[PDB]
Amino acid sequence: HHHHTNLCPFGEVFNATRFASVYAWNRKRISNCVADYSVLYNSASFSTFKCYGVSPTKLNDLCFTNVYADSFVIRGDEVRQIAPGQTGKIADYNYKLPDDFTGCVIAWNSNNLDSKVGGNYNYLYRLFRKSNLKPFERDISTEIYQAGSTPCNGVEGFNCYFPLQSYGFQPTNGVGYQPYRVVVLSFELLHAPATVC
Amino acid sequence: DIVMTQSPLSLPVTPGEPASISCRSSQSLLHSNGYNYLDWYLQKPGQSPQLLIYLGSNRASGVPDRFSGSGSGTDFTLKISRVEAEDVGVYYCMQALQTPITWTFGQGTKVDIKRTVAAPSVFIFPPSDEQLKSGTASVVCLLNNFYPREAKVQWKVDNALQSGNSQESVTEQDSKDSTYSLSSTLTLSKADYEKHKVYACEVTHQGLSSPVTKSFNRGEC
Amino acid sequence: VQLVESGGGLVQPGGSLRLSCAASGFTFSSYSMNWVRQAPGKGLEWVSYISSSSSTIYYADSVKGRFTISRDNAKNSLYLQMNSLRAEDTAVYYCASPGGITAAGTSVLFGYYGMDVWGQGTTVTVSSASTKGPSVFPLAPSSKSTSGGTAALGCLVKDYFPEPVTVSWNSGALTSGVHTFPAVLQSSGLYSLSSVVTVPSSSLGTQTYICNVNHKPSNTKVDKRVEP
Ligand SMILES: *[C@@H]1O[C@H](CO)[C@@H](O)[C@H](O)[C@H]1NC(C)=O
Ligand SMILES: [Cl-]
Ligand SMILES: [Cl-]
Repeated sequence: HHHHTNLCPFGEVFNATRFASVYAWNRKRISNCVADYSVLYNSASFSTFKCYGVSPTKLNDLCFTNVYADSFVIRGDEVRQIAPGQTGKIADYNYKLPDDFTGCVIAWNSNNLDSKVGGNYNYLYRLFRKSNLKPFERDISTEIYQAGSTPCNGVEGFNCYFPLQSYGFQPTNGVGYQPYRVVVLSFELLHAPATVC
Repeated sequence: DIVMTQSPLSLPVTPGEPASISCRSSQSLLHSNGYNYLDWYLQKPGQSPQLLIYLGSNRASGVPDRFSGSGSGTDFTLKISRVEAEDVGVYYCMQALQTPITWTFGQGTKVDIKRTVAAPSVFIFPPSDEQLKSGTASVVCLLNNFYPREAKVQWKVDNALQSGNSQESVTEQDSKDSTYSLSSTLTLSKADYEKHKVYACEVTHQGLSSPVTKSFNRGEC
Repeated sequence: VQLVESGGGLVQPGGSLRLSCAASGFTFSSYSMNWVRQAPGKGLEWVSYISSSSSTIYYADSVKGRFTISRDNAKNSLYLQMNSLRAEDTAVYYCASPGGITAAGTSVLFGYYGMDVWGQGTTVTVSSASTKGPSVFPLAPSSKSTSGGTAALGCLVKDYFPEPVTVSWNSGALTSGVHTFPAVLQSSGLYSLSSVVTVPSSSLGTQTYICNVNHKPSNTKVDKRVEP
């Protein structure tokens, strides 16, 4: 039982036990399935559902050559950085959206899924980088970051920090320090006359 | 080097009523930070193990309200407030104090659907003469649609108790009547089969007020 | 499912094979990994542990000097090299990921929260036995093989390797009241199961009963009549 008319299982994949750290954000190609974006948009499940370059009311009657689903986990404070032309630690060193971004940003609180009473220190974020990330770039290197003045010689220590730090996701956190799951849809439209699409 | 002791081995449960499993450790599992390094896992039939409780008493993701862990130091317990059909499986506890050097599990606790007692219908099958020509002879005894699973079959050949020459295997609980069925296969060389006359299958089961004996003679109908 | 084991199969004692566990959907490099096996019938047994940075490795006493665990974070995969295999290594091998991270040089999981992600498992059977088709014999019904209005009968699927076999009755027309039993590993190293079914005792002559036995590993399909 499998057909290209099967609806894309967004419900199942979104509900996964674990997501990727924002610094190594995971990217899927939605292919050979029917994506009904009204089922997401009209499910009151998601806190953030903001689209850019496209009206979300008319996602279902558009033609897409290529659809990308970028997924990761950040804190609720940082969800406002998942937008074009934003600044901060995430947008600059983890996940940058371009100014001409044509897609949708979907986010929802995942406290019950990603927070652990022991403390969940496995979701990471990048804290230092020589330059800001170009849009849709992904940096997973672990080179020892040089503060600015004195050399590091590839060894950690004073003014020489490991570029990745762990989030501290416990369920007693404030809403702003609680983990939020983010899914970012990237659209490629079909060059075609109005008469067809 | 910490020994886990689960109790009971089997535990029938009524859907809609509570249930409790116990896990005892040979040494305290309470760490100096105030956490009890003991996890609970569930292995639904024909499925991977599933995490239920972590750090002694905290539910993993997605686990319904019904489940709850408790206990400290050396004696811990699971508690399902309302058992429901899908909870059937094997529940293992695991100490995590000595991670990542040793990861010690318990024996597990098989969970049945509780139902009224059911005496097994016993049927015996002589070795077919088609098989008889191979060289071996398999006598088969069938306990059919019974509960609970605890059942003892004994093979007597001319009233002599046979041991270490037969194997048995039981079906998993049926989803409509919650019963088991058990086949015992007495295997003997054709020579040994012919030299004895009365082959009997002796069944002891809780549902039977008295042990049932099914027997036959080599030549009958 | 976010972890997927592969490579398991049939192997002769003293031989070797390698298992592979492929992560997808999360950052494999951020978690530590475990191999956990379950022998047929028996319970869960931990095998080995590898840290996130692949820097702290522990095996169990039973597999030391024989199994070696390794990981390749660039390929989001976990490896287990199983050398000098014994028959008792037959088991379903799971890969699972405990939560937490290692600090400094001392291996200890901080903020532990259990093995929240388990694979689907891959099956490894260690046996020198040779592939063989089954010998199907009938368990014919009698009159002292009838209880109180119904009658039992069945097929004995004996001596075959490896698992599994499929058994239907009347090519699937007979389903109610069937009981195909779990196979048993005989002393010889061959498998043997039985399939039985309770039919009405008033239809032994008017109804044909034929079990259909299929053993794909030997291409052997056998249909047997069960007559009084
Ligand atoms: C995740 O699954 C639960 C039940 O399994 C469901 O209630 C929920 O709506 C799902 N999440 C989404 C985003 O649909
Ligand atoms: Cl605790
Ligand atoms: Cl902790």
